[PDB]
Amino acid sequence: AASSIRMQIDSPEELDRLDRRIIQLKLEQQALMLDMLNEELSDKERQYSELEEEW
Amino acid sequence: QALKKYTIDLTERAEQGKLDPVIGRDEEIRRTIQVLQRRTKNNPVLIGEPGVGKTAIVEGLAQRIINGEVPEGLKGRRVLALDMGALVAGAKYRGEFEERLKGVLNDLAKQEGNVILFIDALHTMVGAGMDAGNMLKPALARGELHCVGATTLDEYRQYIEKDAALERRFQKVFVAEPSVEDTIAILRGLKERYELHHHVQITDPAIVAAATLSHRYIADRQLPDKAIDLIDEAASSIRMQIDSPEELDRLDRRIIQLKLEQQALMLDMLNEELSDKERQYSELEEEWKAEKASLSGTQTIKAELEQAKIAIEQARRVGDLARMSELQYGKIPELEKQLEAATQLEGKTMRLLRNKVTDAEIAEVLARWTGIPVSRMMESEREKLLRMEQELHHRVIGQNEAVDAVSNAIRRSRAGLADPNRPIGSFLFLGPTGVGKTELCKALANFMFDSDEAMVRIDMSEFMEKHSVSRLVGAPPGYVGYEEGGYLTEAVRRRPYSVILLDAVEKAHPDVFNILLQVLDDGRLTDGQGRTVDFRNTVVIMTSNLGSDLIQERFGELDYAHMKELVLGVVSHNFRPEFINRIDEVVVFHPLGEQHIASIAQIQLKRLYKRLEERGYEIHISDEALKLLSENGYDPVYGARPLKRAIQQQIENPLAQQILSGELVPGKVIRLEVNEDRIVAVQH
Amino acid sequence: NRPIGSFLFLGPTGVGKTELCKALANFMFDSDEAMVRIDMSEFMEKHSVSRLVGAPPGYVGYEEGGYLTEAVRRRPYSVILLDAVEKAHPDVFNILLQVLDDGRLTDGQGRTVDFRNTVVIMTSNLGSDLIQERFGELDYAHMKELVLGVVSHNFRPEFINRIDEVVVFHPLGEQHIASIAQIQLKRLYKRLEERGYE
Amino acid sequence: QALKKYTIDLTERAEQGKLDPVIGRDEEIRRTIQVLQRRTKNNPVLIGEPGVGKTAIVEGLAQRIINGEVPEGLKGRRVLALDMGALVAGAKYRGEFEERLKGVLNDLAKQEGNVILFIDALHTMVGAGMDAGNMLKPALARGELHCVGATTLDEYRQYIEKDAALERRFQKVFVAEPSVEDTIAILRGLKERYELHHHVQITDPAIVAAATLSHRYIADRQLPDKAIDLIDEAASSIRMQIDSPEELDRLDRRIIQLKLEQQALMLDMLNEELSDKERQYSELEEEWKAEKASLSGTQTIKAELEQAKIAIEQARRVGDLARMSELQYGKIPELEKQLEAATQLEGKTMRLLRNKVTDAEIAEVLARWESEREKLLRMEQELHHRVIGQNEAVDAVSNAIRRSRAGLADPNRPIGSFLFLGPTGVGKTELCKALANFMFDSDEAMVRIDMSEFMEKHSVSRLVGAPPGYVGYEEGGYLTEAVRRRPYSVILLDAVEKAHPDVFNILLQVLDDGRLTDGQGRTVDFRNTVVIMTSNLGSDLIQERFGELDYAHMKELVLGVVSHNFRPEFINRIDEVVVFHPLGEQHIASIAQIQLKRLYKRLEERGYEIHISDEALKLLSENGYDPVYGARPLKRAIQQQIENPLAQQILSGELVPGKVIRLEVNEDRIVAVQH
Amino acid sequence: RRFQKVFVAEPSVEDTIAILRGLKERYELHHHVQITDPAIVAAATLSHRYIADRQLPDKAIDLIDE
Amino acid sequence: AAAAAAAAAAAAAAAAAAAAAAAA
Ligand SMILES: Nc1ncnc2c1ncn2[C@@H]1O[C@H](COP(=O)(O)OP(=O)(O)OP(O)(O)=S)[C@@H](O)[C@H]1O
Ligand SMILES: Nc1ncnc2c1ncn2[C@@H]1O[C@H](COP(=O)(O)OP(=O)(O)OP(O)(O)=S)[C@@H](O)[C@H]1O
Ligand SMILES: Nc1ncnc2c1ncn2[C@@H]1O[C@H](COP(=O)(O)OP(=O)(O)OP(O)(O)=S)[C@@H](O)[C@H]1O
Ligand SMILES: Nc1ncnc2c1ncn2[C@@H]1O[C@H](COP(=O)(O)OP(=O)(O)OP(O)(O)=S)[C@@H](O)[C@H]1O
Repeated sequence: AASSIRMQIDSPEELDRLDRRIIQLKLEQQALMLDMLNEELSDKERQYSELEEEW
Repeated sequence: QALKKYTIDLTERAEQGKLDPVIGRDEEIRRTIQVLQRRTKNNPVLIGEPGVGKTAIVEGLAQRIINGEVPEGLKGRRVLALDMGALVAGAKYRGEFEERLKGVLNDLAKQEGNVILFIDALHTMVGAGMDAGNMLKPALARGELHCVGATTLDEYRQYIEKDAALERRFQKVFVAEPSVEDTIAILRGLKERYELHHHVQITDPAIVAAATLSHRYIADRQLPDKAIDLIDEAASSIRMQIDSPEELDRLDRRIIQLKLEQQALMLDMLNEELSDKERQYSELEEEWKAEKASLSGTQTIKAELEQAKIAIEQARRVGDLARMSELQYGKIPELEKQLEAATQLEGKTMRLLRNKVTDAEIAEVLARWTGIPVSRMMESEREKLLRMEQELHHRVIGQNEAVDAVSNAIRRSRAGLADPNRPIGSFLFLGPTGVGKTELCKALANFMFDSDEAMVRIDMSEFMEKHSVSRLVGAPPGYVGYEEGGYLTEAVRRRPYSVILLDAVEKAHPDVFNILLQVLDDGRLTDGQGRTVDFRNTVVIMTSNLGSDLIQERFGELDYAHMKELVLGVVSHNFRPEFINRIDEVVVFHPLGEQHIASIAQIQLKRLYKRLEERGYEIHISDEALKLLSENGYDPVYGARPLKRAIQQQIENPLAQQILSGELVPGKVIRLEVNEDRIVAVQH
Repeated sequence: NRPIGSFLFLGPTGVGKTELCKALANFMFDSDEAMVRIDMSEFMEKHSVSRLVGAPPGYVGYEEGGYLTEAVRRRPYSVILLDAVEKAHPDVFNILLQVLDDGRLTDGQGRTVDFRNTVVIMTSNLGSDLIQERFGELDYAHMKELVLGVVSHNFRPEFINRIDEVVVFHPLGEQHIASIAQIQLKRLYKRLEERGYE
Repeated sequence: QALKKYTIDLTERAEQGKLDPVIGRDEEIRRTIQVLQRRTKNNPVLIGEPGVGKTAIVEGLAQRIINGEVPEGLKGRRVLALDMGALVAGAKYRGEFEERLKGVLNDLAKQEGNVILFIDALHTMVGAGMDAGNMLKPALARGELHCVGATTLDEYRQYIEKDAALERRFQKVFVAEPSVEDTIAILRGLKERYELHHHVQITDPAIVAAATLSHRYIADRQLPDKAIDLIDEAASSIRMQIDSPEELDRLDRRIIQLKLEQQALMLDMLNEELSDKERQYSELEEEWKAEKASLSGTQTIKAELEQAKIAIEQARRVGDLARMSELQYGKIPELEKQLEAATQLEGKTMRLLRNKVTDAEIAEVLARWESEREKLLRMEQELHHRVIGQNEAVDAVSNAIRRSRAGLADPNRPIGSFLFLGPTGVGKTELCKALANFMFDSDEAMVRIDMSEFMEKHSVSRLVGAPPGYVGYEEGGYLTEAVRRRPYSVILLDAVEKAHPDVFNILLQVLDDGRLTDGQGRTVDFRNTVVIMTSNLGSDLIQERFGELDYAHMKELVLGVVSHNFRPEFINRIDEVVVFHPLGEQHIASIAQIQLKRLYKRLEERGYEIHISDEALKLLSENGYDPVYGARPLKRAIQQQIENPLAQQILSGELVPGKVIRLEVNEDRIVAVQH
Repeated sequence: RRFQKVFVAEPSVEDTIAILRGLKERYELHHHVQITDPAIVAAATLSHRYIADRQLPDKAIDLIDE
Repeated sequence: AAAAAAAAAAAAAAAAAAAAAAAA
């Protein structure tokens, strides 16, 4: 259980949610080069950076 | 160095993408990571039945390492699977294997937790030709080694729990035998892999049928492996049945036959017929080449789609920006839509060449792998079932009850309506003596396998003692005939589809009925060595003549039902009642009338004519002789065998008497005429 | 110091008795094969305790262990059925009274195994003629009392009073029949779905 | 040199005095010397159960060779011992055991008739893989080897009667079991060795008491070995108790805790308290050092006493004249008397403590790994600790027990021979249980036999024992295993009147012989057990006529009834038939009260404080009471009518552990309250 | 589990006959003789009938070669 | 250098017995 919680220390999961989201929208905006996705990407990257610094 | 000279990087083939997409089993990978970062009992060891992707679970660890799904402390590590056989070979001089192995030890010490070792079949590390266990066991019992074990449960009992000096280094990391639906998901991912190599397409109902019918029928192999092999084999079956046609063979033999005929005749007309059929041959041949070209373009562009997926995973690891979006939104949708265009074009053009694996492909593969009629009903089987009822009336006149019973049983077998919790025909026969009981069982054997004695005729007239279970089942270990196995375990575990016949079961000593309980409840049987034996594709007919006096007393003036219940009570007196209700249906025979024995006389006379053809003689009987035989070879008390004796005597004694005189010449039809009492053979 | 299960289940056959034992296994013992099926119908003979329990040898059920006590030595966490207690003998009640008082039970081999982690169930059919007859328009408690009087006619009442409770299983008339036939129809539908039929 | 690889020079060890000065057994040693100076068949074997010191017999023979007490064929020989397990365990392949075995024979011939061999585990040498006996066959036969066996009688009859060369290339020398007094003299010889090793002294009455209790409370181990183990482990325990101490640990933890407290406080008072406790700890410490110095001097003077004894034995071997009288008459009495001065000095000064190991230490070692007679003086009180009433039967049974452990009558006749009558349920079986309990050990550590069953010839064949080659064989009769596994128990015979009268013959053989021959050819004794026969023949005769009718005449009346029933030979051998009258309603009510006591004990095991109305107790005692059966219907009826509604209310979520739970009456039943 | 069983069957009666016909041509290469077709049906019939120990088509070849 | 020499490897197997009652 100690090593299990240690694995939980070396997680999180919403980081992966937001990272797949930002790389997916980065793929989309790189294709679209209407957009709105610069702003969506900026919001999600700020959220990801905040949660990352919290981590 | 020697790591590069004797180990195998699993993570390199993970980097090279050669390894299998390990799907499922996430929980055990997690528990493996848990055990890996544990101070004491540091080295995990994998425990399971063989065939369950233990090596694949270690490679799935490697997958999550390269993809970075692991924790950060295990990122950038190394997984080097050491080859024993590389270590063994070149050590020609003394202590070179010692020298090599100690150098590997020193380099592993130098790597300092970066490299994580994995050597399965851990007994080989226990000794590799002093040699390896006494050399590595220091690094084991010092904690410098961070290895991972993987074994079968057999070595976990033998070569692991015996040395309790290795106990506090390990952990029962038990892998369970996986279930049906995880095998289905695994097969979806491995369909996506496997259709590259076999160049075919696989239907998903065929996949769930592979899982279902693999789990139901075989027992020696387990999930996931048996269904995967059914996929791989039936894909090869599709590959072969595409790889050469059959109508081309029909027309090619036709045109070479007409070619030989036309060249022999040199009226003609055969130049014209040969030219038309050669045109047909060339047309179907060129169509065959064009459709094979369709296979070629379709599968090559499918492989290009797969390489696009692999390269975009490479870009996911590396992190290019325009290459990711370029490869995805350019390469994927266009190759997908033109692969679907080639797929619907094959749906247009593939005529003789069904490249999509149906479930019937899987069923035919399974049938020819186990023995059961798993293949779908060719209509030879349907007419064979018409023949089932009829041909049972051929080699057995009379006794229509068990005829119907066995007919219904194999009918409920073939249509899938059987019960996979029990063996198919759990029959018990009864009645008076000599009335076609063993005949009916040989009649089934003649039906099902076209062989009179191809049936396991275990005879319950040997088993009148306690130790006779050790005759038929097998022997417990350490003792005499232990390595030879019994008889029933052999003759079932080879071919699970036969007519297990238990001749005269009342004479066996009543502990053997315990084995019959396990049969006629479960159909898996604890043999003496340790394992089990599936019976649920067999038919267990048991014969006896318990209520002989009762049935020969009262088959007249009684129904079938209360006669059945009355002899049923007799059986209740003789067996265990725990046995008798684990039966499909007791059938009740009865003796024969004159027409029955007259028909049997026709049967035996036809096989007698079959015999005397081989000596070279042919006989047309007087019809009056039928009356004398039916008067002679008849009694209700003793059934049929006085007919065999009467025909044998009254025919073949003067017949053989006069054959050995050299008197009866081959060439004449021997009219067996009669005197007032006897049979007189004539020569005209 | 009494064992967990002490049960006489009265009623006709068919009726879920073995199914009740397996459901009791299914939730108390949480599995199917936590049971040992032994009828007492085979034990009208004088050598019931020998083959059942363990004996001075010369027999068969010695190197096997035995029928009952040594299978509890195999399965100490189990449920015991005893069908057909009307087929009894003096070396049936007495072994069972040692069970009812003790749980630990003297075999032939001399190694008693406790029964206080297990469930002992008996069944019979003695007053089940009356159960087949008059379950309709009669209650449950007075029927249970009258059939317990019937068992007191058949058995010694000092035997049948160490049991926890003797209950009655009624004949399953209509909807039980419809339900269980529907179960077999649905598993038939399931296997023909495996074939591909509706 | 496999002699260096596999053998032990015991002559070297006893020559260096490493070994036991083994005492006694001189006849058997002499017969071994007889065997060892033959021309052929020059090999004795030793037959006895292990732990009788056959090894030590060979050891004492070797010490006699060191002494040179031997005739003129043995002076100068070297006795060497050998295992077979040291040879079998290295058999990887074919021919690796046997290279060792032949190299052994090459060393044996190499020493040229000078070495006497010892080999124990002879029955081991039978089986190793032909394997072992055939290579030793010539040297065992041709006089070129002087092997000495050591094994057990069962292994002799199992193994050594098979190979005839294994028979007559050896010779039997019977090894007996040592007596009580000879064990005492042995331990007297072994006392000084122990007192040298464990640095302490030993009470010699505790030695003979250790011998008594070793025979008494131990069945498996035997002599010398079990008393060796007792005295060694007790001496080690006493040596640990001396070589510690507890009050010093308490005082040391106290002074360091008050030291930390005074260091934290820097009102005080704690410098003064700390100085007082340090002074007391120093007093205890100096007493401890004075005791250890006294025991050090005692052990040194004891070891010098033993060295003087070894020196006077060396003078007996060599033959110095004035050294004998000098060492004896000077060194022995003065060192013994100042060793006794040290003994009384350490009896004075060991306080916190003893060194002389007493028999209570033996009781510790024994019961871990003495009021018997006086409890038997109050044995009637013991029996009425648990069972109320039937005083006369208690008295007569206590009379029989006093005659038994006092040992007046025939010891070949069994202890308890008692037929019991009257109606059951009053506690006859309860009397049996408590009788075996306070008599010997336990309530149900007994044997119960259902003699209601056995009515025919095959029934006798059951309980007696089936003859061989028949049905019920390999675990004896019903009776025979039950007693042979239970050497000290009580036999119970219920419903003796239901039996066929032939089993009474088996009972008569019991009462005369006490050894009883089964079908398995072995007699299982009953002389250390109690037979209890029970019946109920004159039940109604007592129930109708207990009122103001005495014990003796009613006993004689129902005895005449039994004379109408049973054999005159059978009632001849009866010690006494007690009455077992129905007691009363209040005494059976009191037995129900004791059932309520164990009930409340189990409720307190659950943890409930539950009380009762005494009227509720009267209703209980009137629920299931019957004169026809006794208290057992009352027992089960009260048990049901309590356990069902009470635990019904408990599982109804009503009863709380820790409330006033008075079992108040209903109109006919009992309700519990919550207050 | 590193393999696949391929259950080679015991060959039947008439299949043994055809096998013997091809090998009849081969032994008429070697042993300088002629072979009749009743010899073929006799070798099949007899090896299936009398002997028990060995199996088709090994023992029919035993007969023909001998 | 030397060669891995061949061995001898003595092995063994066992027997049960069987005892048989009489009915009467
Ligand atoms: N989770 C899985 N995902 C994909 N394929 C799997 C999975 N588990 C098993 N397999 C397949 O089953 C095979 C079993 O390989 P192995 O690891 O060698 O078998 P094993 O069951 O681990 O036992 P051994 O002794 O190594 S044969 C794999 O190579 C795959 O083909
Ligand atoms: N309806 C039938 N048609 C043809 N032959 C039959 C028929 N009934 C009986 N026979 C003959 O009866 C004989 C039966 O042999 P068995 O099967 O051993 O005897 P059984 O009557 O089936 O039972 P047992 O084992 O002899 S007591 C054979 O020779 C059959 O030819
Ligand atoms: N009330 C019921 N609910 C469900 N199934 C029932 C019910 N009553 C009877 N059955 C079924 O009746 C069928 C008869 O099979 P059995 O269970 O062997 O007979 P029964 O339950 O056992 O009574 P016994 O003890 O065997 S005589 C089974 O399928 C039972 O599940
Ligand atoms: N004559 C004796 N004088 C003193 N002690 C003796 C004598 N005979 C036997 N003993 C004791 O018996 C003890 C038993 O030890 P062992 O010699 O091992 O027993 P054993 O009788 O040889 O049987 P095994 O097989 O060796 S256990 C020895 O330690 C002796 O002290």
